[PDB]
Amino acid sequence: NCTFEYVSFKNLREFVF
Amino acid sequence: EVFNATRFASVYAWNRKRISNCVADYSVLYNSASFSTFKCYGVSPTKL
Ligand SMILES: *[C@@H]1O[C@H](CO)[C@@H](O[C@@H]2O[C@H](CO)[C@@H](O[C@@H]3O[C@H](CO)[C@@H](O)[C@H](O)[C@@H]3O)[C@H](O)[C@H]2NC(C)=O)[C@H](O)[C@H]1NC(C)=O
Repeated sequence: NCTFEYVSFKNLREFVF
Repeated sequence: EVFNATRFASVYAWNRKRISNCVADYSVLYNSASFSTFKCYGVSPTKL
């Protein structure tokens, strides 16, 4: 059911999706 | 890994393994001569 799978205040963590 | 797995699944339940995001050396697999029969009904070995 997993067509694709990849495995492997002081801060701000931005993101754009 | 699939072809040279120690245990090959029986005719009863032919196992399905999904491969994605990989470089497919189809030419190298064809180059391997250990497999007695390599038959493509719907694909071209040169074009693979
Ligand atoms: C991914 O989605 C779910 C994960 O929970 C599972 O769905 C099941 O997969 C089977 C076949 O792989 C599908 O069978 C379907 O059943 C209906 C009604 O019985 C029928 O008309 C068809 O034969 C249709 O293919 C169905 O999506 C579902 N099984 C059931 C009993 O509902 C499965 O792990 C994964 N695959 C699919 C296709 O969802």
